Amino acid sequence: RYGFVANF
Amino acid sequence: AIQRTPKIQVYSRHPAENGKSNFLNCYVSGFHPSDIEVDLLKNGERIEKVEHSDLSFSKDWSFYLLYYTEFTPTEKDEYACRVNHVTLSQPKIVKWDRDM
Amino acid sequence: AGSHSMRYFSTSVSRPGRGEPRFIAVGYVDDTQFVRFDSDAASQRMEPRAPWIEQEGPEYWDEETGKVKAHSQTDRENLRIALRYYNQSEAGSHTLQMMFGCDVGSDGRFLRGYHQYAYDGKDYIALKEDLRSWTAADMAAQITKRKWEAAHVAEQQRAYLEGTCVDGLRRYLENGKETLQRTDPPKTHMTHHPISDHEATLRCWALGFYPAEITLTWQRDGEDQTQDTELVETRPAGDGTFQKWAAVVVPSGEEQRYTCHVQHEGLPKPLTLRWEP
Ligand SMILES: [Zn+2]
Ligand SMILES: [Zn+2]
Repeated sequence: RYGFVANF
Repeated sequence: AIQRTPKIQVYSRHPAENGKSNFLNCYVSGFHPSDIEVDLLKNGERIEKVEHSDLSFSKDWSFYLLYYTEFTPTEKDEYACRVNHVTLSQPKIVKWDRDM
Repeated sequence: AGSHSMRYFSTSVSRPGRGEPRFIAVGYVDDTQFVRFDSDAASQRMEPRAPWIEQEGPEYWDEETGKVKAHSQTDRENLRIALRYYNQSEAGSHTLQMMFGCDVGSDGRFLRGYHQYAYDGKDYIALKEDLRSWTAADMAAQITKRKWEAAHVAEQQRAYLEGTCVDGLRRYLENGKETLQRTDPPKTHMTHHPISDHEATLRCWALGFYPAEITLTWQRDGEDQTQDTELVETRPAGDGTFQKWAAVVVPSGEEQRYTCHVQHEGLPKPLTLRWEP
Protein backbone atom coordinates (compact mmCIF):
# COMPACT_ATOMS: atom_id res chain seq x y z
CA ARG A 1 0.00 0.00 0.00
CA TYR A 2 1.54 3.18 -1.29
CA GLY A 3 2.14 6.28 0.86
CA PHE A 4 2.62 9.91 -0.13
CA VAL A 5 5.24 12.69 -0.14
CA ALA A 6 5.36 16.47 0.40
CA ASN A 7 6.99 19.37 -1.46
CA PHE A 8 10.56 20.40 -0.67
CA ALA B 1 26.82 14.82 -7.60
CA ILE B 2 28.97 11.91 -6.39
CA GLN B 3 29.41 9.11 -8.94
CA ARG B 4 29.96 5.39 -8.44
CA THR B 5 31.20 2.84 -11.00
CA PRO B 6 29.15 -0.29 -11.67
CA LYS B 7 30.18 -3.61 -10.21
CA ILE B 8 29.60 -6.38 -12.71
CA GLN B 9 29.01 -10.09 -12.27
CA VAL B 10 28.35 -12.49 -15.13
CA TYR B 11 27.09 -15.90 -14.14
CA SER B 12 24.66 -18.67 -14.90
CA ARG B 13 21.53 -19.37 -12.88
CA HIS B 14 22.41 -23.07 -12.58
CA PRO B 15 25.80 -24.80 -12.73
CA ALA B 16 26.74 -24.88 -16.39
CA GLU B 17 26.27 -28.22 -18.10
CA ASN B 18 27.15 -28.17 -21.81
CA GLY B 19 24.07 -28.79 -23.95
CA LYS B 20 21.54 -28.13 -21.18
CA SER B 21 19.43 -24.97 -21.23
CA ASN B 22 20.10 -22.43 -18.52
CA PHE B 23 20.00 -18.69 -17.88
CA LEU B 24 22.82 -16.21 -18.39
CA ASN B 25 22.88 -13.32 -15.89
CA CYS B 26 24.66 -10.02 -15.82
CA TYR B 27 24.17 -8.32 -12.48
CA VAL B 28 25.25 -4.67 -12.34
CA SER B 29 25.24 -2.90 -8.99
CA GLY B 30 26.66 -0.10 -6.92
CA PHE B 31 26.42 2.53 -9.67
CA HIS B 32 25.25 6.16 -9.71
CA PRO B 33 23.81 7.92 -11.62
CA SER B 34 21.28 5.51 -13.10
CA ASP B 35 21.79 5.83 -16.89
CA ILE B 36 23.62 2.73 -18.08
CA GLU B 37 23.89 0.51 -21.18
CA VAL B 38 24.18 -3.25 -20.80
CA ASP B 39 24.65 -5.91 -23.43
CA LEU B 40 25.04 -9.65 -23.17
CA LEU B 41 27.38 -11.02 -25.83
CA LYS B 42 27.73 -14.39 -27.52
CA ASN B 43 31.16 -14.70 -29.14
CA GLY B 44 31.45 -10.92 -29.26
CA GLU B 45 27.98 -10.30 -30.71
CA ARG B 46 24.87 -8.81 -29.06
CA ILE B 47 22.24 -11.28 -27.86
CA GLU B 48 18.77 -10.09 -28.92
CA LYS B 49 16.19 -11.41 -26.45
CA VAL B 50 17.57 -9.91 -23.24
CA GLU B 51 15.32 -8.87 -20.36
CA HIS B 52 16.12 -6.84 -17.27
CA SER B 53 14.73 -6.14 -13.81
CA ASP B 54 13.06 -2.87 -12.82
CA LEU B 55 15.44 -0.13 -11.59
CA SER B 56 15.94 -0.22 -7.84
CA PHE B 57 18.63 0.81 -5.38
CA SER B 58 20.40 -0.24 -2.19
CA LYS B 59 20.81 1.29 1.26
CA ASP B 60 23.61 3.62 0.05
CA TRP B 61 21.29 4.85 -2.76
CA SER B 62 23.37 3.15 -5.49
CA PHE B 63 21.40 1.37 -8.26
CA TYR B 64 21.31 -2.28 -9.29
CA LEU B 65 19.91 -4.12 -12.30
CA LEU B 66 19.75 -7.75 -13.41
CA TYR B 67 20.06 -8.47 -17.15
CA TYR B 68 19.24 -11.99 -18.32
CA THR B 69 18.53 -14.37 -21.15
CA GLU B 70 17.84 -18.07 -21.57
CA PHE B 71 20.75 -19.95 -23.15
CA THR B 72 22.39 -23.32 -23.70
CA PRO B 73 26.10 -23.21 -22.91
CA THR B 74 28.57 -25.32 -24.88
CA GLU B 75 32.27 -26.10 -24.68
CA LYS B 76 33.19 -23.56 -27.35
CA ASP B 77 30.85 -20.57 -27.03
CA GLU B 78 32.15 -17.52 -25.18
CA TYR B 79 29.73 -15.25 -23.32
CA ALA B 80 30.28 -11.79 -21.87
CA CYS B 81 28.60 -8.69 -20.53
CA ARG B 82 29.38 -5.26 -21.89
CA VAL B 83 28.56 -2.26 -19.71
CA ASN B 84 28.78 1.45 -20.40
CA HIS B 85 28.39 4.10 -17.71
CA VAL B 86 29.45 7.77 -17.32
CA THR B 87 32.18 6.61 -14.92
CA LEU B 88 33.87 4.56 -17.65
CA SER B 89 36.48 5.79 -20.17
CA GLN B 90 35.34 2.97 -22.47
CA PRO B 91 32.82 0.15 -22.20
CA LYS B 92 33.85 -2.60 -19.78
CA ILE B 93 33.61 -6.17 -21.03
CA VAL B 94 33.39 -8.87 -18.38
CA LYS B 95 33.78 -12.45 -19.58
CA TRP B 96 31.60 -15.28 -18.26
CA ASP B 97 33.67 -17.72 -16.21
CA ARG B 98 31.60 -20.77 -15.34
CA ASP B 99 33.40 -21.04 -11.96
CA MET B 100 32.49 -17.55 -10.72
CA ALA C 1 10.83 -15.20 8.65
CA GLY C 2 11.56 -13.52 11.99
CA SER C 3 10.89 -10.08 10.57
CA HIS C 4 9.58 -8.57 7.38
CA SER C 5 9.75 -5.35 5.45
CA MET C 6 7.68 -3.51 2.91
CA ARG C 7 9.66 -0.91 0.96
CA TYR C 8 8.90 1.36 -1.95
CA PHE C 9 11.81 2.84 -3.88
CA SER C 10 11.42 5.69 -6.38
CA THR C 11 13.83 7.34 -8.78
CA SER C 12 13.13 10.59 -10.63
CA VAL C 13 15.67 11.76 -13.22
CA SER C 14 15.28 15.10 -15.01
CA ARG C 15 15.64 15.11 -18.80
CA PRO C 16 16.43 18.76 -19.71
CA GLY C 17 15.13 19.54 -23.20
CA ARG C 18 13.54 16.07 -23.48
CA GLY C 19 10.28 16.53 -21.61
CA GLU C 20 9.28 15.73 -18.03
CA PRO C 21 11.49 13.71 -15.64
CA ARG C 22 11.49 9.91 -15.89
CA PHE C 23 9.87 8.44 -12.73
CA ILE C 24 10.23 4.80 -11.69
CA ALA C 25 8.82 3.31 -8.50
CA VAL C 26 9.12 -0.28 -7.29
CA GLY C 27 7.61 -2.01 -4.28
CA TYR C 28 9.18 -4.88 -2.36
CA VAL C 29 8.17 -7.26 0.39
CA ASP C 30 11.51 -8.33 1.81
CA ASP C 31 13.59 -9.26 -1.24
CA THR C 32 10.60 -9.98 -3.48
CA GLN C 33 9.46 -7.22 -5.82
CA PHE C 34 5.67 -7.04 -6.23
CA VAL C 35 4.76 -3.80 -8.10
CA ARG C 36 6.19 -1.17 -10.43
CA PHE C 37 5.24 2.14 -11.99
CA ASP C 38 7.23 3.67 -14.87
CA SER C 39 6.28 7.06 -16.33
CA ASP C 40 7.72 5.87 -19.71
CA ALA C 41 5.28 2.95 -19.89
CA ALA C 42 2.08 3.27 -21.96
CA SER C 43 -0.33 1.97 -19.30
CA GLN C 44 0.26 4.83 -16.83
CA ARG C 45 -0.76 2.35 -14.13
CA MET C 46 0.73 0.60 -11.17
CA GLU C 47 1.59 -2.86 -12.57
CA PRO C 48 1.96 -6.25 -10.79
CA ARG C 49 5.37 -7.90 -10.62
CA ALA C 50 4.55 -10.83 -8.35
CA PRO C 51 1.80 -13.46 -8.86
CA TRP C 52 0.23 -13.03 -5.42
CA ILE C 53 -0.47 -9.30 -5.82
CA GLU C 54 -2.87 -10.07 -8.69
CA GLN C 55 -5.26 -11.26 -5.98
CA GLU C 56 -6.01 -7.55 -5.48
CA GLY C 57 -9.16 -6.23 -7.13
CA PRO C 58 -9.78 -3.24 -9.41
CA GLU C 59 -10.20 -0.79 -6.52
CA TYR C 60 -6.65 -1.55 -5.34
CA TRP C 61 -5.15 -0.94 -8.76
CA ASP C 62 -7.04 2.32 -9.22
CA GLU C 63 -6.05 3.58 -5.73
CA GLU C 64 -2.39 2.57 -5.96
CA THR C 65 -2.18 4.09 -9.44
CA GLY C 66 -3.54 7.41 -8.11
CA LYS C 67 -1.07 7.43 -5.24
CA VAL C 68 2.08 6.64 -7.20
CA LYS C 69 1.10 9.19 -9.86
CA ALA C 70 0.63 11.89 -7.19
CA HIS C 71 4.11 10.99 -5.95
CA SER C 72 5.65 11.28 -9.43
CA GLN C 73 4.13 14.75 -9.86
CA THR C 74 5.28 15.98 -6.45
CA ASP C 75 8.81 14.70 -7.13
CA ARG C 76 8.94 16.53 -10.49
CA GLU C 77 8.05 19.66 -8.49
CA ASN C 78 10.69 18.76 -5.93
CA LEU C 79 13.40 18.43 -8.57
CA ARG C 80 12.51 21.97 -9.64
CA ILE C 81 12.55 23.26 -6.04
CA ALA C 82 15.98 21.69 -5.48
CA LEU C 83 17.39 23.64 -8.47
CA ARG C 84 16.36 26.87 -6.76
CA TYR C 85 17.65 25.77 -3.36
CA TYR C 86 21.04 24.77 -4.81
CA ASN C 87 21.28 27.53 -7.45
CA GLN C 88 21.68 24.89 -10.18
CA SER C 89 20.89 25.48 -13.85
CA GLU C 90 18.01 23.99 -15.85
CA ALA C 91 20.55 22.49 -18.26
CA GLY C 92 21.94 19.78 -15.98
CA SER C 93 20.36 16.40 -15.28
CA HIS C 94 19.61 15.53 -11.63
CA THR C 95 18.29 12.60 -9.61
CA LEU C 96 15.84 12.46 -6.73
CA GLN C 97 15.39 9.14 -4.88
CA MET C 98 12.81 8.35 -2.16
CA MET C 99 12.49 5.26 0.02
CA PHE C 100 9.68 4.59 2.48
CA GLY C 101 8.16 1.63 4.24
CA CYS C 102 7.99 -0.37 7.41
CA ASP C 103 9.46 -3.34 9.26
CA VAL C 104 7.25 -5.72 11.28
CA GLY C 105 8.25 -8.64 13.49
CA SER C 106 6.95 -12.20 13.10
CA ASP C 107 4.44 -11.49 15.89
CA GLY C 108 2.92 -8.97 13.48
CA ARG C 109 3.90 -5.85 15.41
CA PHE C 110 5.46 -2.66 13.97
CA LEU C 111 9.26 -2.41 14.41
CA ARG C 112 10.55 0.55 12.37
CA GLY C 113 9.41 3.03 9.73
CA TYR C 114 11.29 4.93 7.01
CA HIS C 115 10.68 8.04 4.91
CA GLN C 116 13.78 9.49 3.29
CA TYR C 117 15.11 11.37 0.28
CA ALA C 118 18.45 11.59 -1.53
CA TYR C 119 19.32 14.24 -4.13
CA ASP C 120 22.01 13.39 -6.70
CA GLY C 121 22.94 10.39 -4.55
CA LYS C 122 23.44 12.27 -1.26
CA ASP C 123 21.16 12.16 1.78
CA TYR C 124 18.76 15.06 1.80
CA ILE C 125 16.15 14.53 4.52
CA ALA C 126 15.17 11.46 6.53
CA LEU C 127 12.52 10.67 9.12
CA LYS C 128 14.32 9.71 12.36
CA GLU C 129 13.79 6.41 14.12
CA ASP C 130 11.25 7.73 16.63
CA LEU C 131 9.15 9.04 13.71
CA ARG C 132 8.78 12.49 15.27
CA SER C 133 11.55 14.57 13.71
CA TRP C 134 13.87 14.92 10.72
CA THR C 135 17.53 14.54 9.88
CA ALA C 136 18.27 17.26 7.32
CA ALA C 137 21.70 16.98 5.81
CA ASP C 138 22.52 20.48 4.52
CA MET C 139 21.38 24.10 4.24
CA ALA C 140 18.73 23.44 1.56
CA ALA C 141 17.23 20.53 3.50
CA GLN C 142 16.71 22.80 6.55
CA ILE C 143 14.27 24.83 4.46
CA THR C 144 12.27 21.72 3.65
CA LYS C 145 12.52 20.53 7.25
CA ARG C 146 11.06 23.83 8.52
CA LYS C 147 8.17 23.48 6.06
CA TRP C 148 7.57 19.84 7.04
CA GLU C 149 7.62 20.78 10.72
CA ALA C 150 5.00 23.51 10.13
CA ALA C 151 2.74 21.10 8.23
CA HIS C 152 3.30 18.23 10.68
CA VAL C 153 4.58 15.86 7.99
CA ALA C 154 6.21 13.56 10.58
CA GLU C 155 2.85 12.85 12.21
CA GLN C 156 1.21 12.17 8.83
CA GLN C 157 4.00 9.73 7.97
CA ARG C 158 3.96 8.12 11.41
CA ALA C 159 0.23 7.42 10.95
CA TYR C 160 0.82 5.91 7.50
CA LEU C 161 3.83 3.82 8.64
CA GLU C 162 2.19 2.36 11.77
CA GLY C 163 -1.20 1.95 10.08
CA THR C 164 -1.63 1.47 6.31
CA CYS C 165 1.95 0.27 5.75
CA VAL C 166 1.81 -2.37 8.48
CA ASP C 167 -1.68 -3.44 7.41
CA GLY C 168 -0.57 -3.73 3.79
CA LEU C 169 2.53 -5.77 4.65
CA ARG C 170 0.45 -8.19 6.78
CA ARG C 171 -2.02 -8.72 3.97
CA TYR C 172 0.65 -9.35 1.38
CA LEU C 173 2.34 -11.86 3.69
CA GLU C 174 -1.03 -13.59 3.97
CA ASN C 175 -1.71 -13.72 0.24
CA GLY C 176 1.85 -14.52 -0.75
CA LYS C 177 2.39 -16.92 2.17
CA GLU C 178 3.54 -19.96 0.19
CA THR C 179 6.52 -18.01 -1.14
CA LEU C 180 7.05 -14.93 1.10
CA GLN C 181 7.42 -16.87 4.35
CA ARG C 182 10.03 -19.28 3.08
CA THR C 183 13.48 -19.31 4.63
CA ASP C 184 15.34 -21.47 2.11
CA PRO C 185 18.84 -22.20 3.42
CA PRO C 186 21.84 -21.98 1.11
CA LYS C 187 23.23 -25.05 -0.60
CA THR C 188 26.96 -24.78 0.06
CA HIS C 189 30.17 -26.22 -1.32
CA MET C 190 33.82 -25.29 -1.74
CA THR C 191 36.06 -25.25 -4.83
CA HIS C 192 39.84 -25.20 -5.17
CA HIS C 193 41.79 -23.35 -7.87
CA PRO C 194 45.60 -23.53 -8.13
CA ILE C 195 47.12 -20.14 -9.01
CA SER C 196 50.73 -21.28 -9.04
CA ASP C 197 53.11 -23.61 -7.25
CA HIS C 198 53.02 -21.29 -4.22
CA GLU C 199 49.30 -20.39 -4.00
CA ALA C 200 45.74 -21.61 -4.65
CA THR C 201 42.24 -20.12 -4.33
CA LEU C 202 39.60 -21.58 -2.05
CA ARG C 203 36.09 -20.38 -2.91
CA CYS C 204 33.09 -20.94 -0.65
CA TRP C 205 29.73 -21.04 -2.41
CA ALA C 206 26.20 -20.30 -1.18
CA LEU C 207 23.42 -21.08 -3.65
CA GLY C 208 19.63 -21.15 -3.83
CA PHE C 209 18.87 -19.24 -0.64
CA TYR C 210 16.04 -16.88 0.37
CA PRO C 211 15.80 -14.24 1.78
CA ALA C 212 18.93 -12.48 0.50
CA GLU C 213 20.40 -11.67 3.92
CA ILE C 214 23.47 -13.88 4.50
CA THR C 215 26.89 -13.91 6.16
CA LEU C 216 29.72 -15.71 4.37
CA THR C 217 33.18 -15.43 5.92
CA TRP C 218 36.60 -17.08 5.90
CA GLN C 219 38.61 -17.86 8.99
CA ARG C 220 42.26 -18.92 9.27
CA ASP C 221 43.13 -20.64 12.56
CA GLY C 222 39.78 -19.41 13.94
CA GLU C 223 40.51 -15.79 13.07
CA ASP C 224 38.45 -13.69 10.68
CA GLN C 225 40.10 -12.95 7.34
CA THR C 226 38.33 -9.63 6.92
CA GLN C 227 41.08 -7.85 5.00
CA ASP C 228 42.08 -10.71 2.68
CA THR C 229 38.71 -12.14 1.61
CA GLU C 230 37.31 -11.47 -1.86
CA LEU C 231 33.56 -11.25 -1.27
CA VAL C 232 31.15 -10.68 -4.15
CA GLU C 233 27.86 -8.89 -3.63
CA THR C 234 24.87 -11.11 -3.00
CA ARG C 235 23.28 -11.64 -6.40
CA PRO C 236 19.89 -12.76 -7.76
CA ALA C 237 19.73 -16.13 -9.54
CA GLY C 238 16.60 -14.96 -11.37
CA ASP C 239 14.34 -17.70 -10.02
CA GLY C 240 13.56 -16.15 -6.63
CA THR C 241 16.78 -17.28 -4.96
CA PHE C 242 20.15 -15.63 -4.31
CA GLN C 243 23.82 -16.55 -4.66
CA LYS C 244 27.08 -15.47 -3.06
CA TRP C 245 30.67 -16.61 -2.80
CA ALA C 246 33.76 -15.78 -0.73
CA ALA C 247 37.31 -16.66 -1.71
CA VAL C 248 40.73 -16.61 -0.09
CA VAL C 249 44.21 -17.05 -1.55
CA VAL C 250 45.99 -19.68 0.48
CA PRO C 251 49.63 -20.82 0.53
CA SER C 252 50.15 -24.34 -0.87
CA GLY C 253 49.57 -27.08 1.70
CA GLU C 254 47.84 -24.69 4.12
CA GLU C 255 44.23 -25.42 3.09
CA GLN C 256 43.33 -27.04 6.42
CA ARG C 257 43.98 -23.81 8.32
CA TYR C 258 40.98 -22.31 6.54
CA THR C 259 37.29 -22.58 7.32
CA CYS C 260 34.26 -21.08 5.65
CA HIS C 261 31.36 -19.93 7.82
CA VAL C 262 27.78 -19.57 6.68
CA GLN C 263 24.99 -17.87 8.59
CA HIS C 264 21.48 -17.70 7.15
CA GLU C 265 17.99 -17.65 8.68
CA GLY C 266 17.06 -20.92 6.98
CA LEU C 267 19.94 -22.80 8.60
CA PRO C 268 19.17 -24.87 11.72
CA LYS C 269 22.69 -23.89 12.87
CA PRO C 270 25.56 -21.87 11.32
CA LEU C 271 27.74 -23.93 9.01
CA THR C 272 31.49 -24.46 9.07
CA LEU C 273 33.05 -25.85 5.88
CA ARG C 274 36.54 -27.27 5.40
CA TRP C 275 38.35 -28.22 2.20
CA GLU C 276 37.77 -31.94 1.63
CA PRO C 277 39.58 -33.18 -1.51
ZN1 LIG D 1 8.01 -14.57 8.62
ZN1 LIG E 1 59.06 -21.17 -5.53
